[PDB]
Amino acid sequence: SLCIKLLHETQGHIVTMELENGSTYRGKLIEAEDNMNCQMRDISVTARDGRVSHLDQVYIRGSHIRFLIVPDMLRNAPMF
Amino acid sequence: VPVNPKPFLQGLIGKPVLVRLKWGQEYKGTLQSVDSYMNLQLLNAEELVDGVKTGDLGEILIRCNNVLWVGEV
Amino acid sequence: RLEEYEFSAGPLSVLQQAVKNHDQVLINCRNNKKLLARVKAFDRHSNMVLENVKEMWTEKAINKDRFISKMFLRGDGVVLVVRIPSA
Amino acid sequence: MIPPINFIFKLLQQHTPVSIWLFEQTDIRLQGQIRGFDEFMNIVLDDAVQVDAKNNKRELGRILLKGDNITLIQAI
Amino acid sequence: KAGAPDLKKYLDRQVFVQLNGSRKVYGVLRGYDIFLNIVLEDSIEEKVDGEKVKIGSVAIRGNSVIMIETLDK
Amino acid sequence: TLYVNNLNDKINKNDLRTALYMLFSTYGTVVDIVALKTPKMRGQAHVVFFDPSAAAIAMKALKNFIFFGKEMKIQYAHSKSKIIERIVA
Amino acid sequence: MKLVRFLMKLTNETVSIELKNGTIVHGTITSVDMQMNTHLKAVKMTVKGREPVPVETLSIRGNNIRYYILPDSLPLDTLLID
Amino acid sequence: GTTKMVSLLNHSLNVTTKDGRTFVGQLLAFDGFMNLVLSDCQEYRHEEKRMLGLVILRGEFIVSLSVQGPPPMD
Amino acid sequence: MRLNAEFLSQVPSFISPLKETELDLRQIPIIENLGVLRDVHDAIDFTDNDIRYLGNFPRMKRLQTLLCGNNRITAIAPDIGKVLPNLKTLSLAQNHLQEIADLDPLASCPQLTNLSCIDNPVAQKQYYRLYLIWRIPSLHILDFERVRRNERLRAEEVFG
RNA sequence: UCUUGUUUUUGGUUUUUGGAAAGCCUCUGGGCUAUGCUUUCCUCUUGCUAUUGCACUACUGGCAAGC
Repeated sequence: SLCIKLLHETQGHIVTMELENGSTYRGKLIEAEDNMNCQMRDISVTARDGRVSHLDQVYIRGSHIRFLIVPDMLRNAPMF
Repeated sequence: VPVNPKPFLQGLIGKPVLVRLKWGQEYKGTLQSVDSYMNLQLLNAEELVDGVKTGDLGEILIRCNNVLWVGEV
Repeated sequence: RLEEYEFSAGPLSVLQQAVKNHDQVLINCRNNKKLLARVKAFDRHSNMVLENVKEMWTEKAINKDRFISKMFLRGDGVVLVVRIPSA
Repeated sequence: MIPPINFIFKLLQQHTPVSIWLFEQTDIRLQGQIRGFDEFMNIVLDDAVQVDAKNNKRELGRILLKGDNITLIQAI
Repeated sequence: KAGAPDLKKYLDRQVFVQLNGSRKVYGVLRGYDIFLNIVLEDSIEEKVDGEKVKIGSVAIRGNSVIMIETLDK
Repeated sequence: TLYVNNLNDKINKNDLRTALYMLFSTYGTVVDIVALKTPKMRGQAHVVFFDPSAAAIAMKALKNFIFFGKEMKIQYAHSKSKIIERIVA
Repeated sequence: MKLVRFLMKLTNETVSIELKNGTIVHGTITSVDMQMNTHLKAVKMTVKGREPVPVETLSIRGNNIRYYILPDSLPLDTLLID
Repeated sequence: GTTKMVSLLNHSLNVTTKDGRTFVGQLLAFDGFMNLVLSDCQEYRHEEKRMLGLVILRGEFIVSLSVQGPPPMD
Repeated sequence: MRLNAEFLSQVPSFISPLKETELDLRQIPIIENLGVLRDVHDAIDFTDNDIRYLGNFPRMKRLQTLLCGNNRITAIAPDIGKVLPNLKTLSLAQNHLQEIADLDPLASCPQLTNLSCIDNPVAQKQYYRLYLIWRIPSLHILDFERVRRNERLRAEEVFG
């Protein structure tokens, strides 16, 4: 499915996302999954409060993701 | 010596049993049948809410999603 | 294969028993709004087609009732079924 | 290394006392020894005890839990 | 289905997990699952107070997990 | 693309861009606006038009136009905008 | 061997749908899927705590559907047969 | 099936989510889980707006779908 | 070149630079048949046309920005809020509004926050700015200048 | 031939807001119910002034006050 391949293609770029938690995470993406796991670095979190933090490495569960936000050049990518 | 969930519910059938839900409520009553999903069935059941009887209903089935507990009275 | 086996013996048999007996049923829902009616047909997920339904639900305490002719209920919303006979 | 179901298999043989936490309820916990289990992570506890933040130790008996509600399984 | 996740690089290293109910745990990563069930040793709570209680070997459920971090690079 | 400087940097970024779009729409379609509040880039903006004649007209007619209190200074940009380069080739 | 198959017959009639979200939706049904995903035509949907707003082509993520309140003219006995 | 869903492709859509938020933009890619990909997206939390860009939503998060405008020639 | 359904259907449609859905309608004389846009746009660009009156709109709940540059607007319709409830930005640069009283219908647009009337004869009328501020208090930015408190008070004296 | 058992479609429920403690105001019914206000806990608007810089953006001056 294409909604997963687009994700894999944004590996390397910087990504924003939203979780069921309520907070949004921003950082370079290293690995993804068909599950929608993620592996990121130099993350800059921002919760409901506005509280910023730093997280060196992170793993996620897709189930916990609401939605992603992806770079702009990833709209000319091929959809097979 | 191991006691597994199917064998446990295959031996629990008939006797008095109390089972909770995810929302606090706990119902007592004897057990008639058990599906492969657990998915309980009860007869002559009295609903104990916060350790207090509310309404005697009788014949019952509970969807297997809400079941938190299974044990005995 | 094994689905045929459980409909006769298991928990779900008492609806098949009741619905064939032309029986009424009390259903406790996940919406906190109980359903009182007579059933037409059911399924393995507890997807039930109800007829002549009447709800009972508190407010801010005020109880309110409404009659509905035909109603397909998705089994997810159901949490507890009470299969009460007239006899 | 140690996989997760092989770790739980050790808790059956040793008959070790294990406290179980719930999914969306920190106020409640459980206790007891492990007789058996299955593929879907349902558990048959023996001499299980209901504990709280108040430390209100309430007894139950031999019970069974659904695998959907667990979070932590911890030795002693 | 059942994509066995990429947790090989975290094995036998310290972690800072987060779980449902805003509760979090430190531990050495022993083993992982298809569904992301985890085995942690030298498990220490991080209470809302900040009071850190030592527990030991622990099996965290997969569903619960929100995320998994690394303390030291 | 025209380069604007001497802009009141107290306006929030999204409001600045929306007023810029509004003001400059009178001369032709504005394709995009690049404006940042970094130390380096604050008080500036790049306004990109589909048509070149539109950019020239904008430049001559709005030179020193009072915008949010200050007279804006407009000039042709040094380089071609990335969006223009992609739209051309 | 599913009650879902009966809903594929249902097409064309109007229904007031309730969801887990707590909304209410009057509109004609066009198509119904095996995964419950229904598409509607000429719709008047109202959100929990807002005014009713008319939409042309509504479609719903089946997961969210609590119940269909069917019209009173529809014969059940005929539809329950394969 | 999914015959209807291909028909929506490349239309500006109004998507309500479980949170209440409503995303808007064209539809580029679609899934069996109802994962939607959307181009040039805006949320409307409610007298509010935000610009995101390319957004990939899950199936869990989505509630309803509704066409804003016809398919663009651009 | 009537503004027709057919005209609207072949019109450039895109996401603009401020991230809104905009329809490009840049010699229309009369605003009509907007029904066919189906309320799918956040912005509508009517610049460089020959429209005389800002009127004739269907109920359009989406429409938040109206760019109406270089037309011949000499009058504003009276029921505008009833067809455009969330109208937040109105750009009327280089049109034909001549009397302060002709700007009166804008008082009924409750969400109107960005208003531009430059290059209109009305601009040179004595007290034009204060008149707009008192009669259309919902405006926060007028002619790309911040409506300030002191102007509001001054407009409260005159016209009180 | 199957498709309700942890990452989507047969639900773990719900999102300035919610809950708790007395007082005041308004509405309804014959001292009850609902709402707001008042106390505690968990970027925006005023002034002022800094920066004149050729870009592709989580965000973007600093100081004081208000929320």
